[PDB]
Amino acid sequence: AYILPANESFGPLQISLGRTVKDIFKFMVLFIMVFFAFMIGMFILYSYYLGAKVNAAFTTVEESFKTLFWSIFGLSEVTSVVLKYDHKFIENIGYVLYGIYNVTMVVVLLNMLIAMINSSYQEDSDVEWKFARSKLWLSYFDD
Amino acid sequence: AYILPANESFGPLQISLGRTVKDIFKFMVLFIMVFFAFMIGMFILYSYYLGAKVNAAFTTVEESFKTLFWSIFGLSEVTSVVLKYDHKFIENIGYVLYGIYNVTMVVVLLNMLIAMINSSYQEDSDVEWKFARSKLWLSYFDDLPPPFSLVP
Amino acid sequence: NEGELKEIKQDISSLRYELLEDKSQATEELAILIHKL
Amino acid sequence: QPTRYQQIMKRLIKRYVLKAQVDKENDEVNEGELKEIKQDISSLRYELLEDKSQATEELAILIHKL
Amino acid sequence: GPAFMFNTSLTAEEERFLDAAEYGNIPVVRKMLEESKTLNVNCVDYMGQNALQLAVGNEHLEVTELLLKKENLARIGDALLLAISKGYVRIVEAILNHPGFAASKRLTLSPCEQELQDDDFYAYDEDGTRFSPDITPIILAAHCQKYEVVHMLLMKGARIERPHDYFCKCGDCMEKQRHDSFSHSRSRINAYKGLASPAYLSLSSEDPVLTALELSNELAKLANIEKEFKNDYRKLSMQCKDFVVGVLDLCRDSEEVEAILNGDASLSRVKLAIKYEVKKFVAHPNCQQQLLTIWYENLSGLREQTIAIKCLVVLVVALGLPFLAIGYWIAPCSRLGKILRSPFMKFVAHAASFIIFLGLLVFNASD
Amino acid sequence: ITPIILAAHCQKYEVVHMLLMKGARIERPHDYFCKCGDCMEKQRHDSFSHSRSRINAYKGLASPAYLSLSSEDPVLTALELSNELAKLANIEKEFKNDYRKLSMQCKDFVVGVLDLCRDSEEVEAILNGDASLSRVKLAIKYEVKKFVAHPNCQQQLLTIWYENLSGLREQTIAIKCLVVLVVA
Ligand SMILES: CC(C)CCC[C@@H](C)[C@H]1CC[C@H]2[C@@H]3CC=C4C[C@@H](OC(=O)CCC(=O)O)CC[C@]4(C)[C@H]3CC[C@]12C
Ligand SMILES: CC(C)CCC[C@@H](C)[C@H]1CC[C@H]2[C@@H]3CC=C4C[C@@H](OC(=O)CCC(=O)O)CC[C@]4(C)[C@H]3CC[C@]12C
Ligand SMILES: [Ca+2]
Ligand SMILES: [Zn+2]
Ligand SMILES: [Zn+2]
Repeated sequence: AYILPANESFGPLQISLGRTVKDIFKFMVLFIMVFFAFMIGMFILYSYYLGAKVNAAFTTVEESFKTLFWSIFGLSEVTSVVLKYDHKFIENIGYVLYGIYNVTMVVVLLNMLIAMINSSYQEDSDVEWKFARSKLWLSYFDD
Repeated sequence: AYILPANESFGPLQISLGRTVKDIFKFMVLFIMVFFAFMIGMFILYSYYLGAKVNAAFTTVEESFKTLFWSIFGLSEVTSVVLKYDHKFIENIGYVLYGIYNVTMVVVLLNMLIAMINSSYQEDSDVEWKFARSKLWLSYFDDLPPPFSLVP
Repeated sequence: NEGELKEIKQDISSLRYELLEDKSQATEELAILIHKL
Repeated sequence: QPTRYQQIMKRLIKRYVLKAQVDKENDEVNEGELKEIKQDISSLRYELLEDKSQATEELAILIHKL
Repeated sequence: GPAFMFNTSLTAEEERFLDAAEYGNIPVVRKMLEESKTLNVNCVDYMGQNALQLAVGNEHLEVTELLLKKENLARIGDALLLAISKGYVRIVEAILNHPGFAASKRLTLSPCEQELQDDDFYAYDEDGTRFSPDITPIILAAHCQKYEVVHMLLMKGARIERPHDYFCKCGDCMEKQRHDSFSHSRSRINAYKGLASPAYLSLSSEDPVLTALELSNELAKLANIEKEFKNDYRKLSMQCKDFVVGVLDLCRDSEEVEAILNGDASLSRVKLAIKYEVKKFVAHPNCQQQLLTIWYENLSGLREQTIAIKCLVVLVVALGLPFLAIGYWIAPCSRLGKILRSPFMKFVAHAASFIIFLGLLVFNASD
Repeated sequence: ITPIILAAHCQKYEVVHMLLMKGARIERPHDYFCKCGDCMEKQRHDSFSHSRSRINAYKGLASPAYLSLSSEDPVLTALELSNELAKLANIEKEFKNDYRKLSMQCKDFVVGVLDLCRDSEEVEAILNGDASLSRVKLAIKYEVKKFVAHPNCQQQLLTIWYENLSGLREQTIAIKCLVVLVVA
């Protein structure tokens, strides 16, 4: 990142990268809030079935965090919710909560992408890149 | 949500959240319609092969619902369609219907995202957030928290 | 807009008519003054 | 001789012509519509100055007759 | 040639007179009106426009004054309407001094009372009127937002009618709705377009901002009830909203801001704007700074602190909430009591209570 | 470009009326797939001056001034000419944009004429043609969408839609779901 702004091809790209990161930090905070919500909920739900599940997904805090986080990229299977016993009510509530979590994740992701697209449409890329590259240059003028 | 609008950083975000939820409710209704369509179709198709499939995906109504819903997030395998017997026609129709379902899901999702982007481009975020935060403020102007307000 | 400018054009036109008629009045009065001479 | 449909179409089309001329009056003025008024002013100036010169020369001949 | 005729093609003299009237040739029109004796002043342009309409449409005030003195001149009501539409204040004044308006009560009587008599007063041609038959001079002036013309007509006693309720059962509304039901709704929209204009709102009523808020809610409901003309009622309601916003925008000291926000400090107008969703009014910097000064009542320095310091005081309230409630019960009136009754401290107390609730929910799942 | 065609292009209403009084009329170009000797010689001679001349004559015909002042029923003429130019746009693709713009001119001329109605008689005269909604059928057939979607045509169609359901016109959607279920 200290070297790319000098390139006229890659400067504006990196400037837009800094911009979109600064923007999506806020939606990351909100997603942290909702994710913590669902994590604590499902953890309190399933914590008692340590040795009564298919896997150990939602048994502890850290493992619930791992499962729910990896569910963001679809890398978590849906068999983690199933129970070994015949407590149909608990596993149905698990299905419902996990599905609602995924749907809310999709909703938040869409809103972030689009609040961003709106911030973009109302806007200087040349000016911003040249300001950054001029800072880069001036850093080397002093002997 | 009762607390975030007070923050100048997080207020406009939550306002846009309420907006996009109110919008996509309609596409959720339409997706419910098409999803129910495909669910009933595949259920009527596969219901007779209770013990002749790889898994029990499309044998009953509730399990068909589960399989088709989890197919939205790609969390459902494609081996659920395969049969144990040599009824090639039924499993081919299953392949076709499941693929068409996924394609129609993608089509509906794209249209929703973009009807939304269009609603956005023709538009006040400051004004909306300040209206909401002013409501939040005015809620407290009239002369203890609920937990401690039990004591008279 | 175009109408607000057509209004000023009509202003100019009516002013022109009035001024030319005034000059003609002056000329005819000088003619009758010559006749009296 | 005219039937009610013809009368109503006549009314509506006269209304349309008047409304369309009004909407044409709502267009922004362009440079040519202003050059036209400038030429108006110029020709008016020429005519008025020539009228004043006519008055002066007539007074001169009246002095000569005196 | 053209398969429609809107005006035999008069006479050479009549064509010359129409040319002189349209292009403002005052000496020629005066000469003709004085000594023609064959010409009739009601000769007609190719568009169905007599000399008075031509003179008014081109803003020839002297030609208009010359024509108005000619007895039995026609198309005077439409001349007034056209001059009002174009905003020619002086021509409007000249037309209003004519016996047709001075003696009669044309401006005071309602559009329906004018319409009951045929009388063809505002008709400009053989059949019809230039604007809608219900559009009276005052309604037209309000539409065009001619402030001086609206004031003039108000001085003469003209007022806009305030259409009846939508679900109305009286004989007049019943007969209007059974007769046409499209001229009726269009007439309602015209009267509301007149009422919702900033000129009429400002010049007509005692409290224009209260009237504008109430009328904005009225038109917002009309938009839902009558969906085919939803856009028109929506635009009129927006007109009212931004009229209120523009009136608030002009305040220059706290007394005027109070008069605008508190109504005649119970923020009655702010409550009304939030209730009717006049969002630009509430979100305006003046109303915003008023609400903000009320928000930090006794927290003088806290108004300017960074967000980190306010997070600090949030945490401190979360910690001392038991002691704070105990002290509120013990010492109800003190420095502590005055600080505890401020709205921002009430809100932070609520937030801290809820955070303690979430912390209890979590810590209950400990071990 | 004759005087009448130029006046129609510029939409000089008074000049168009003057020229019409003198007997000037726009020519109504022949069919595209025409075999007569005049069209054959014009097409063999240049074939670019020919198409440009056709576009000029249609630009004159499709103007609101000439449409309003020239014919007996300008809205019927405008609908038919709009469909004509819409087909011309498909046939002659190199000048697709020009014919498309002219067809749009005709469409919004019809829309503007409908926009001026002030009572039900005029709305009927515009929509029913000379109550069989002939002009509404023609607008839907030729895809004059702003004409059909205009509030006047909309309220006419709506009054026909709730013929004998006087109160039902104003009910909330819940009550109409109720009556849907009751019919089921
Ligand atoms: C392909 C592998 C083996 C090496 C990849 C190296 C790149 C990851 C880095 C290391 C050296 C860097 C380059 C070193 C010098 C320059 C010149 C610099 O300035 C210019 O564009 C020329 C005009 C000017 O310097 O003002 C732009 C960045 C660039 C290409 C850097 C871009 C990023 C580079 C290519
Ligand atoms: C990091 C963990 C341990 C606690 C996370 C708590 C947050 C989820 C909640 C609880 C307390 C809340 C805060 C309590 C008080 C305020 C001040 C409030 O107002 C301001 O921005 C200062 C200016 C003003 O109040 O007018 C904005 C929301 C905020 C930060 C709240 C935002 C959401 C917070 C941080
Ligand atoms: Ca003048
Ligand atoms: Zn009534
Ligand atoms: Zn031919």
